[PDB]
Amino acid sequence: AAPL
Amino acid sequence: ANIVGGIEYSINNASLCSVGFSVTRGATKGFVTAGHCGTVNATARIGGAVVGTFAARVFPGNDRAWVSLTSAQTLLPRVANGSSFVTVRGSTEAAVGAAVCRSGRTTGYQCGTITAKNVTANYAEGAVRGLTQGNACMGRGDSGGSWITSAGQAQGVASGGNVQSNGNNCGIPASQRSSLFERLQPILSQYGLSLVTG
Repeated sequence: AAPL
Repeated sequence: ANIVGGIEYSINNASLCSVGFSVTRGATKGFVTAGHCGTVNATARIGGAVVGTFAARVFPGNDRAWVSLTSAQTLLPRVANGSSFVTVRGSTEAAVGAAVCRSGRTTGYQCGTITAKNVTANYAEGAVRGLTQGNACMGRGDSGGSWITSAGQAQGVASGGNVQSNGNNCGIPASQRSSLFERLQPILSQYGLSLVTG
């Protein structure tokens, strides 16, 4: 998960 | 500018994010978006024109913000869907299994279902807790955009997900996507905002  | 859920805006002439929902704070007009999109006082532009600045944000921990706009902006109770619009009718929170769509400047309007609530995303900056997970796909640039039901119940703003090498999670099966959004309810009460509806 990464911002977007 | 006409403020509609899903459209692109830039922050300090660098980053791009998507508009979440038009709101008001007393006579102040604004929009809610993702907190990681800007810092307090960062400048937001739409179509190269300054429309307002970040008034507050929380990120990481949470992922929310609101931009206070100039009086010249036009707030609309709508979310972009291609060339058409979804009318915002309120903010009843949908349950796990409900269908939901999201709109943003990179992948446009995508739909799927809510798969889980209270998820923690471990971003490089720090954990973000309490996110709701859907399997509608999303890409880099969609953050801050609207998550809403076809019935017009606004659910929250896009935070992040399992981005692949092409910048989105649209080329992997729904079953494998993790697209997270920040619930709108706590953002409205935290800043005393009211949603614009139609």
